[PDB]
Amino acid sequence: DFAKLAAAQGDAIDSRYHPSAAVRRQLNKVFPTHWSFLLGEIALYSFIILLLTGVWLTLFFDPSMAHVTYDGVYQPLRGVQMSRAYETALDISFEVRGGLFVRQVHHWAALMFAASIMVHLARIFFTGAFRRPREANWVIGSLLLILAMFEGFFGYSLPDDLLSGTGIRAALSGITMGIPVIGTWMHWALFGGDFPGEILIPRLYALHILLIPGIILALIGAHLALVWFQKHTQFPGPGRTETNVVGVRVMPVFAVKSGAFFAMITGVLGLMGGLLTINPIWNLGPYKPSQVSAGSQPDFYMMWTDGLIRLWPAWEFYPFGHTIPQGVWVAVGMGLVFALLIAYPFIEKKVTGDDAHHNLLQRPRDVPVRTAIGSMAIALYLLLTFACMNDIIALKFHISLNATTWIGRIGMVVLPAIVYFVAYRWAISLQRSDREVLEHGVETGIIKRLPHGAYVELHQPLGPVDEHGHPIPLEYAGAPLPKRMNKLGSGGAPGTGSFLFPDPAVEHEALTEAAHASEHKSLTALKEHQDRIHG
Amino acid sequence: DFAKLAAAQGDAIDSRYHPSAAVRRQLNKVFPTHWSFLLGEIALYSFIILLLTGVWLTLFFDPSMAHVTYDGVYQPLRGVQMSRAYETALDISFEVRGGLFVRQVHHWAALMFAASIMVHLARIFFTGAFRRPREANWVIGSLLLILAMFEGFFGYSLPDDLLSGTGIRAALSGITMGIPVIGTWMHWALFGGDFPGEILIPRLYALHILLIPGIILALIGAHLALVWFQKHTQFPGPGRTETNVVGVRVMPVFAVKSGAFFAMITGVLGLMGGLLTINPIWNLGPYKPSQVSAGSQPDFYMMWTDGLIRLWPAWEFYPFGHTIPQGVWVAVGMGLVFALLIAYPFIEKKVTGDDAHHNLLQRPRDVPVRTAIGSMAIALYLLLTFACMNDIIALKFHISLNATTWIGRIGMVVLPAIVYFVAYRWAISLQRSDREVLEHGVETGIIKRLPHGAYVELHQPLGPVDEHGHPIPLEYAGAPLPKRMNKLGSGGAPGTGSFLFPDPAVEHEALTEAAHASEHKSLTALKEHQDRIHG
Ligand SMILES: CC(C)=CCC/C(C)=C/CC/C(C)=C/CC/C(C)=C/CC/C(C)=C/CC/C(C)=C/CC/C(C)=C/CC/C(C)=C/CC/C(C)=C/CC1=C(C)C(=O)c2ccccc2C1=O
Ligand SMILES: CCCCCCCCCCCCCCCC(=O)O[C@H](COC(=O)CCCCCCC[C@@H](C)CCCCCCCCC)COP(=O)(O)O[C@H]1[C@H](O)[C@H](O)[C@H](O)[C@@H](O)[C@@H]1O
Ligand code: HEM
Ligand code: HEM
Ligand SMILES: CCc1nc2ccc(Cl)cn2c1C(=O)NCc1ccc(N2CCC(c3ccc(OC(F)(F)F)cc3)CC2)cc1
Ligand SMILES: CCc1nc2ccc(Cl)cn2c1C(=O)NCc1ccc(N2CCC(c3ccc(OC(F)(F)F)cc3)CC2)cc1
Repeated sequence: DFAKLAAAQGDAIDSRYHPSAAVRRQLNKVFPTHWSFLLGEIALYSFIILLLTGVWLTLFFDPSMAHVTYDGVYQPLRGVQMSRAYETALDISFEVRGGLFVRQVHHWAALMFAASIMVHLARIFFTGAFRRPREANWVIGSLLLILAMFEGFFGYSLPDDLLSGTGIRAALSGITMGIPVIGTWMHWALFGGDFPGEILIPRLYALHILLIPGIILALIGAHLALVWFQKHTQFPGPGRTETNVVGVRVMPVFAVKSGAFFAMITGVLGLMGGLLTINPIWNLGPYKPSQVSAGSQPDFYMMWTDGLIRLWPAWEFYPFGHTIPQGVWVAVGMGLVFALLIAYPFIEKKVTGDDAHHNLLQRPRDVPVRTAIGSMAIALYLLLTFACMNDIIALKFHISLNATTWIGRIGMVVLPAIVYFVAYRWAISLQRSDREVLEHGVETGIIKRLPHGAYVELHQPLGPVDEHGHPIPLEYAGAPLPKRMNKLGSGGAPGTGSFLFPDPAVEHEALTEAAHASEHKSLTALKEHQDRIHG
Repeated sequence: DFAKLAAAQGDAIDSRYHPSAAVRRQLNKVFPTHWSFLLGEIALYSFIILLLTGVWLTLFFDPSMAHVTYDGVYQPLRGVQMSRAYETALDISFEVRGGLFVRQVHHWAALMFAASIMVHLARIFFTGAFRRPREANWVIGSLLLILAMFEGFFGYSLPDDLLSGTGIRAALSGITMGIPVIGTWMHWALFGGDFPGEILIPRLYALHILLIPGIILALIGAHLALVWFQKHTQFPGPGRTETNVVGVRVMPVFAVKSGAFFAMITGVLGLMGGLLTINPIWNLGPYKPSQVSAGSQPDFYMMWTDGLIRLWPAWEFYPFGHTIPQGVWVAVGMGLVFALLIAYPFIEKKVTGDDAHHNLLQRPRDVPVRTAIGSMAIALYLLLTFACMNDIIALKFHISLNATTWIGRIGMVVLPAIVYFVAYRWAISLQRSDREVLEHGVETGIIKRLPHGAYVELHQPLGPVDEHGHPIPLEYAGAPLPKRMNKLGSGGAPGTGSFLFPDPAVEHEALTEAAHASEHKSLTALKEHQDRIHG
């Protein structure tokens, strides 16, 4: 008797505890159903996978630089001195069943975590979800993104590897040593000595499995709590206002689709972990200060750092008996970058002056200046990222390495300007397309007028029609407009039988007029709610 | 202008957010001011300290069994092969400023965590705090205690050491490989091979810095959430009923005193970490399977297990080609212990039949059977714990080791019975003391009656007095009774000047009158609240 058991357990829970009010309150919470709002979920989902994979990896990884001979299965590295960390990474790849798969999906999940964070940040930036109600969210999210990047760096740096080892040498050692006042001191504190210090990998392990994931989890808890209680923002629409959330309640619909999206994201990550090779460390011998590779890139989320190193023209300064290495520059760069990312909503509200409680999102086209700024930032990020890959780009695409370096050098100043101009004009053009469709209506096939040979596109008004042919123009309300009759109720009733065979005409009828009635009732209900809001 | 700044920040928070209702509700929550209710806080506080210390130790500890010669500062262990984990523990003790202090306070905080969990469990059990609402909090609390014991085990087992190494060898290896069906399989999965397997310490590190701490943190969060939202239970008293909480609000008083208690507990822990030496691993040579010492004990929270093994009469069984080693027994016994701990409240409500929603605690004396059971359990635990020390007890207190073993063996059945009988009769005698105080009143000095030589105690009634001398007997109400005229308004007006010099008689008179009136106002408020509640 499962129904009776469920009732009894509910009564026990509500008799010991009293969550009925609270449980109902969240089960009834409405979440907007825009696809873009799922972007952030991806990151969360990816994050979860990382945790689930990370713990597994912790059961088989020994962080240390204790030199050891492999003496393991992988023949091409036998008797070769390697840190215990590299030996255990090799053991996970080869010695433990599924270990290659587990660490592969872990690294793919790290990459997806980074990429989905970037996509979510772009979404919220261009849609203006960071305004008055939710700057703090932005801020923590920015911090969150930063942490992710660094943890990723500490992730592929954990298995002491030639690629990851040279990445540590460049970034941590060189840049930290370059910092003027305390740079050498910070370097000696982080490594407990010079670069090959014997307490680096254990410290990175502690930072990467315990500290940074814990901080990220706390910040994600804060993020999701704010989004939950600062109820999600929404795009402008028919019944959508600054004082309501139009969508689907949590329990019936939103929870099911969120869980299904987590399942499908996990499936994508598993398929990648199987079919795609990520960080094949065995090909990468154990780290040695002398051995090198030509590629020598970090994961894509630090490629912008590496490209900024490459493109910055070797500018150093030499004070009284002191050196300020060019590496210093990148540190300042990151500062500014982060200092501008974390603080952006406050600069936006200081310049624009928008200090109002904004709950309705803004289409990126409706904010040409911010859309242009974000496109410029994305262009600079892409330029830096590809500059980090200028070695490989030159190798595969035959372009001289100096030519690629100088293309990046001139680009980091020119390409942002061109992209800003183009994005500004593009946003204004999208606005004008919206205005044109409002004032004329959707476009269709051409007809030749009866008496003469006039050719007219035979538009479709979206609103009331004037006494004559042309309609009354509608007022833009910040919502997307249909540029294709395709997406209206035109030519959209295929036979509902099957792909191969039909269903009886009575069944097809029943179904099609039922769907027509349902969608008309949806439209009518939204319109009636809209009118009831004001009227 | 700190007032203006605070007002502006509050307005900004309440404009971006709307927590005024929630903030007020959590600021007004009432928590009873009984000392025993702070006991659990100790554990939480100590837990926090562990985290704060644990992180510090993760920046300096290298888990591994990579054999290395010390070649460090500690001369007595130089050129001796040992694990990198032991080398880094020694470096923390000697090579890191304050590292010895930090790890000593970490171990002392682990011991205080265990002891305070154990005392808090004693409080909850004897007071019936687990009885209906809060039965789950007992289960989740009992699972915190088990996790804490295992966490401490993996902690002092973490720095590969002679004492901790032999502890691992005994418990984790022998008991695990003694289990009939899967003992060897579990042993090989845990160690990745035979006992000294090269993956043990890194896996224990993963379990001890992240996994088990994470589970404990989540369970503690659930525990505190339940206590917070299942309003904390209270002892019976004047204005206290099943349907209220009498005490102090959170912010002005409870929060300040809780913070001060956290400060005082961390001060005690720091004082212990400095003045008291805990786990001098440098004296404990690096673990070698052929080496062992006489002591060979685990931390107190696990000693009972060892004690059990010492006192269990070497009973084995030999099925067809197989053997169940006597070690198995302790595991089974351990199971039983936890099996009887996690599932106690349900056994209590099955035997007594008492499933009512109890928000008022009950004094241990008021429940003689449960008090006797708890005393019996504590007696068995103490017997086992001291049996685990029978080596040291025999050494210092000259008793033949065989005599101590057999004393423990006979005791683990006799002493619980004697303690049960004594505690039952003691609880009933305490009840009778309370009943006679109610019937007759408090006791005082003796007087010889005027006409004859009668000597009378000169009692002092607590309630209405009958027409003649003797008072109407009061009915027990589940609250402590005053057994000393000490603790009433008797002989309690010392000089308020100072310890050395007086204050002017006017100031003393004003102060004492004000305190006297304040006590009347408090008692009167409680009395009117009582009368309004009942009538
Ligand atoms: C700092 C900086 C960016 C300097 C300049 C370097 C740079 C990016 C130069 C451009 C590279 C190109 C496009 C070379 C083709 C020749 C060329 C320049 C033609 C004129 C360009 C032009 C405007 C043409 C008009 C039409 C048009 C837009 C054509 C673009 C053609 C292309 C390549 C489109 C796709 C863009 C693309 C995927 C570029 C490569 C990006 C990267 C980093 C790929 C990395 C990558 C590599 C390197 C692998 O080897 C590989 C092997 C197996 C599986 C996967 C991969 C993989 O993903
Ligand atoms: C998203 C990325 C978009 C690109 C952004 C940046 C746009 C700004 C472009 C700036 C162009 C600057 C070109 C100058 C560069 C420079 O200064 O270097 C020269 C080499 O000139 C060249 O090649 C001309 C190259 C010009 C091509 C730029 C074309 C634009 C492409 C990249 C756009 C496609 C983007 C597609 C992106 C895909 C989508 C992204 C998501 C000489 O080098 P070198 O080789 O050493 O020659 C030695 C002598 O020196 C020496 O004397 C002589 O003696 C010899 O020894 C000789 O060897
Ligand atoms: C939270 C975001 C996280 C990110 C972005 C991240 C990223 C990464 C990446 C990219 C690697 C490289 C793996 C390889 O190349 O083989 C790695 C390694 C590793 N990660 Fe993380 N990780 C995260 C969380 C965690 C957590 C929570 C744990 C532990 C519970 C963990 C444990 C490990 C371990 C042990 C390794 C080394 C094992 C190996 O390389 O095979 N990670 N991490
Ligand atoms: C949650 C309850 C915890 C308990 C009961 C506990 C207990 C212990 C104990 C008794 C030791 C022995 C240390 C010694 O004798 O020198 C230890 C070692 C250690 N603990 Fe924990 N611990 C806890 C949590 C943590 C946490 C949260 C971390 C990290 C954030 C941590 C990190 C460490 C490290 C790295 C060591 C080895 C360092 C050394 O011994 O030199 N512990 N633990
Ligand atoms: C260098 C580029 C690169 N080339 C290669 C080649 C091959 C491979 Cl495989 C990888 N790469 C990479 C690479 O991956 N780079 C990632 C990276 C870069 C810098 C930092 N930095 C943290 C802060 C430090 C800092 C700054 C300010 C401080 O002051 C404060 F904050 F106030 F305390 C303190 C510390 C500088 C180093 C991290 C990761
Ligand atoms: C042995 C005594 C001792 N002598 C010395 C001498 C010197 C020193 Cl320094 C310390 N000692 C100690 C010592 O500290 N003992 C602590 C101890 C005891 C047992 C276990 N066991 C948990 C369950 C495992 C188990 C069993 C069944 C399971 O089945 C399930 F639950 F269903 F999955 C799962 C796990 C076996 C090990 C741990 C620590």
